[PDB]
Amino acid sequence: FQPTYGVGYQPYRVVVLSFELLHAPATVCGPKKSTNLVKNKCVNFNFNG
Amino acid sequence: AYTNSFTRGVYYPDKVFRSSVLHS
Repeated sequence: FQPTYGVGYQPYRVVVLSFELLHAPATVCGPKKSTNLVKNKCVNFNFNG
Repeated sequence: AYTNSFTRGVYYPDKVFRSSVLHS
């Protein structure tokens, strides 16, 4: 890689984030916080997305 | 040497809980 060359020849750093999107307990999460849990009432919910 | 597998060598295909079902 030479610093003079046109952009398509210039180096790009690449990362591929690849998701283990399994129905198995999540080790990784977003910034979102939990509420407290509630039972035996009609509610909207989210578990791990 | 040799033997027959009979009915062995199945495994849980996925981490889903299922019950009382004839899954395919």
